[PDB]
Amino acid sequence: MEFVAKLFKFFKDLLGKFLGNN
Repeated sequence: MEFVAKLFKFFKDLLGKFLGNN
């Protein structure tokens, strides 16, 4: 299944902003 491939990846963009986008 490829349901999280986009879901889990979407949230990663929200966290990445705090995790470090440099």
